[PDB]
Amino acid sequence: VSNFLKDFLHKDRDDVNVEIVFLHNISPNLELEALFKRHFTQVEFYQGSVLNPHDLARVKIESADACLILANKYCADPDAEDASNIMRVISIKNYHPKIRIITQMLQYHNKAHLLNIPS
Amino acid sequence: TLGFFIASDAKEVKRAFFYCKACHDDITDPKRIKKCGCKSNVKKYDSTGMFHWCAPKEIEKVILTRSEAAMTVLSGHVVVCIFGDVSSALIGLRNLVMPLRASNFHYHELKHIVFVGSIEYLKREWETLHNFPKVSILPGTPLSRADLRAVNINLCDMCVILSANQNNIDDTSLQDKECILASLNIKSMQFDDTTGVNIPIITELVNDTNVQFLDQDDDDDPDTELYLTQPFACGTAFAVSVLDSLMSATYFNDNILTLIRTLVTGGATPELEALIAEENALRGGYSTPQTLANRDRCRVAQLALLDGPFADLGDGGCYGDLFCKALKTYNMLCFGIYRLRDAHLSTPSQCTKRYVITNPPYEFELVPTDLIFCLMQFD
Amino acid sequence: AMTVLSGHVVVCIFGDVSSALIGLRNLVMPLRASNFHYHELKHIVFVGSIEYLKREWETLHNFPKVSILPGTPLSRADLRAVNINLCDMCVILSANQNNIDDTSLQDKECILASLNIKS
Repeated sequence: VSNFLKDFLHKDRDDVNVEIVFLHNISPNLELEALFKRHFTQVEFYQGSVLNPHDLARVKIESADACLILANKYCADPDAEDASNIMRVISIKNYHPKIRIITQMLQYHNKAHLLNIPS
Repeated sequence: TLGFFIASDAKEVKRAFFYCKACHDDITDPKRIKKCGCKSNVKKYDSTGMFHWCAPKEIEKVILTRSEAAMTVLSGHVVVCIFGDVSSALIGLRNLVMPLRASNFHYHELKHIVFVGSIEYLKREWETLHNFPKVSILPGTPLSRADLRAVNINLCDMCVILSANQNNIDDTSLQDKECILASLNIKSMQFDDTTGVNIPIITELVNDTNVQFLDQDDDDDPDTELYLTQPFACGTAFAVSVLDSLMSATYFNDNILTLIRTLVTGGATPELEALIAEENALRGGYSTPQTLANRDRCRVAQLALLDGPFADLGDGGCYGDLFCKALKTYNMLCFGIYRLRDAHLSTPSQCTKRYVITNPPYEFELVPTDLIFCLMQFD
Repeated sequence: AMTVLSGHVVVCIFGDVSSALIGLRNLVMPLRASNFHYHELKHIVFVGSIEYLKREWETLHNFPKVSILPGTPLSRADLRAVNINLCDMCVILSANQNNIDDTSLQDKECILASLNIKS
């Protein structure tokens, strides 16, 4: 979260009316609570998955300009995480198809599954 | 005799206690039925004669490589996409192959099961499947599109996707991740004499909020009910919550489970349970006239109206007329109509997905492009 | 099944490679205690996993008549071809002693194997 927030909320970014809303099942740790309490009108956290339609509605995904999916770089299996991110893409594109999704893929071979998704 | 039937009300099931032909002969409605009114020693089948049996062979005799399967055209067959490891738990594919080879089909009628998955999983399980007449193993990955390419997935009969890696403690909505992904991998494939959206697949899913990821071209509702969604109603998506739904029906009637278990396993006699119970191996037997009389059960099949003898009743035919003619002539219980999705529309479409209609009435019409379920007897 | 061996003791063991040793030396030694004649001795036939008994047999390999039937005590065919009905006594032992939770459920494959024998 820190690197993305720093580049997105960089002062040189000047005037951008974009509010980053984070949806994650795990509750934020104290360092995350400090980092979220460094940005008030700019960053909101919500607890929930993107594999539940109600949580997507709560984060207002349909009205959201874009959804960015971040993959843990370090994981026991790269393919498993990649398939989880592809699952999240499938859930969001099944909720609201007319959306931009920028995602991270740990493996180059796993990228083809996104092309297989129709939306 | 206790009769099992598909009703829609308790007043239906009440009026099979009482039925007087001398009182209820002339009839037009359910209001006519009132309470009162009157006062070559070749090993072929198993020991029970209930399943097709083979010689216990070696696993290398049923193994095949990719190009070896490419040498063998084997259309009209079933493939099973399995996702197993050494560490992952067994499913039991014996419960898949046995009702699919239930001695109720002829030996040319049997479908050739080709498993696709890790051989390190199938070696552990194959010691219960090694008595069956035609089964192949393609050691690979269902995500590997080359393996599905050299198994003739486009002109198979049905693909089956199973979730063996059932070990997730966290994030259980993400548990069946390599099932819907493998199904989408199958559905987005092209071929040369088409696009493989017409491939009959059934994928085991574990979550009700997860089943609408499979077939989407039309947004129904993000919170659609499980029975109302498209992939469930088309039959291309077997949820596993059906089993926990079975326990309530087993609580209210003790015979739903018995009916379904005899319908689905294809013969579940307790002598078979006892013979499996002592060695966990479907041993073979000789053929007697008592043995061949045991395979007199009826099977489950579909019927194309267009090429069928009922083709004349195919266009605009009343469902009741079709049911009566079939039961009287071929002794086939007309069982439900498997109607195409865009059939009620007027615009000719390319959607080959069909949905399920169970027990239709007399006023229900009939287009010729249907695949009505039936219970064919054994000639 | 070729060898009728009635009047004997079978021991149903439930052992793995990972499971802890019991010590069956403390079973065989008082059962062959030089106080019986050599025709009076009972023929111990172990029934269980051979991967468990190979680890333990290096303390039982000095005894005059002992057999191993590699299998499972739950396997009724193995008990059928050991002459369980005209034996002298069956012994069911719990080797898989590793349960931390639900200790009332710990000896689950002992009473179940005994009921399998009795029916």
